[PDB]
Amino acid sequence: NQPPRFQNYFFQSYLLIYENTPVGSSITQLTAVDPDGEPLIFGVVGEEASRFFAVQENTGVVWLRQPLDRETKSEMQVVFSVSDSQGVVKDTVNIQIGDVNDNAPTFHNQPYTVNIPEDTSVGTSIFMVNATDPDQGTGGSVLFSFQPPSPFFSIDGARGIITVSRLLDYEVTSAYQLTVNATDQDKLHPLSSLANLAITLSDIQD
Amino acid sequence: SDDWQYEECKLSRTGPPATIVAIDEESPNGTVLVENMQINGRARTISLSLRDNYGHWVILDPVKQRLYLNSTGRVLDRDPPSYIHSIVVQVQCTNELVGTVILHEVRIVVRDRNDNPPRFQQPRYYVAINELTPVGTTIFSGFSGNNGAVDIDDGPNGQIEYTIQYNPYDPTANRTFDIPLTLSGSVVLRERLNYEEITRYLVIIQANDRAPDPKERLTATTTLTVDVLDGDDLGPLE
Ligand SMILES: [Ca+2]
Ligand SMILES: [Ca+2]
Ligand SMILES: [Ca+2]
Ligand SMILES: [Ca+2]
Ligand SMILES: [Ca+2]
Ligand SMILES: [Ca+2]
Ligand SMILES: [Ca+2]
Ligand SMILES: [Ca+2]
Ligand SMILES: [Ca+2]
Ligand SMILES: [Ca+2]
Ligand SMILES: [Ca+2]
Ligand SMILES: [Ca+2]
Ligand SMILES: [Ca+2]
Ligand SMILES: [K+]
Ligand SMILES: [K+]
Repeated sequence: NQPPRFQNYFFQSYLLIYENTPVGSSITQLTAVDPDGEPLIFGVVGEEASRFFAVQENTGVVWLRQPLDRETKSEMQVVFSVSDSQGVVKDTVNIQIGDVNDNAPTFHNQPYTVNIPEDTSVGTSIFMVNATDPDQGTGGSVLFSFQPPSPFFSIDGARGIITVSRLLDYEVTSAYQLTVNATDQDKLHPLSSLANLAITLSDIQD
Repeated sequence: SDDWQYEECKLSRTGPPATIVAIDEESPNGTVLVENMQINGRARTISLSLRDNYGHWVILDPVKQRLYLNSTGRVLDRDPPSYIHSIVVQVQCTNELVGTVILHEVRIVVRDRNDNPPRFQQPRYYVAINELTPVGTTIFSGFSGNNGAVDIDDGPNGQIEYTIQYNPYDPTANRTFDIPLTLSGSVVLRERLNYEEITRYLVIIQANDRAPDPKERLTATTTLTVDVLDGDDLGPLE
């Protein structure tokens, strides 16, 4: 009798699972050859691995029990087993959790309020919003815009810095309620959030 | 809006956001890890640097967009004591037109080589067995557990097959004893013992690892000294 050998590619590299894979899905199917032709018994090994993965003994079908979150963990060293009548063979798989864009930008330091004189010069910086996003690359790069846009104030797309555009007038408008949108730059499925910005103006005697 | 400039710093490849690559452990200094990062732009429409690069394992060439292994001084060891299973760095892309910053994770998955042999935890092994021991008895289990051979590699490269080899200084050792299962290392008695004929055997025991390619498998050997103890019975046998 000669022992069984695993055949799948990912003992040789890694296995990519996207974090959005739903509970009960088939990840993959373990395959093994035995020179003796005898039937084999597949399983998983390890306290951590067994909580996330179940293995059907005869098929070697691996399925997901608990959900994956790239934001908690992005790598797992998992051990699989395959057994004939003479004993157990074990090999480790490096599992990589692929990121999806499943978080939207979070605004910090809210709420946002501003109090400036009506005679504030054009060009003047008057606030800076900030947001973060835990997703990877484009999914976690944030752009800021006003929605709707304002003829009187503008916001730098990358830095979130707010400046005066046109001369202000308390006698006409003493206060502005603006909405800042924060969007990630995910190509396929982009996500966004809104923050209020309150600009009250104080009167000069002009 | 000319969008030709928001799209700098994004990736012109597809697949996952992280850029994952496998390489062999103990790779030589200068090994290409990532050929081309495939970031839109020109490090001048952008600029690139490394964050989270502990032990400076990665060198960057910005113009090419190419990561190299920085290794002079030391070896990239996956096995104990080092336990370097993977290296993660961030390639930071500062977009020089609009001001965005994007982080491109690079995960290097370090592959195990069969670069370590099995090593017996004892210089030699020993058991004393009364001659009245029944045939078929498992007379030694000490190569199971963690006190037999140990191999610090991963999976098959670190898994042990035990066999009894022919001893020319003791030809009957391997006919009186057997390891029926190479992965356990349990030694079984095949033949009735006889204190008054042979009191000692030197059983040569080999451990090989199970690297897929047989030319790359490694070996250790030890001696199991079996002393036979004199047996007496109330009945008519001894
Ligand atoms: Ca077999
Ligand atoms: Ca998630
Ligand atoms: Ca995510
Ligand atoms: Ca996001
Ligand atoms: Ca006025
Ligand atoms: Ca006034
Ligand atoms: Ca090594
Ligand atoms: Ca190794
Ligand atoms: Ca080895
Ligand atoms: Ca006798
Ligand atoms: Ca006797
Ligand atoms: Ca007697
Ligand atoms: Ca007697
Ligand atoms: K492996
Ligand atoms: K069969």
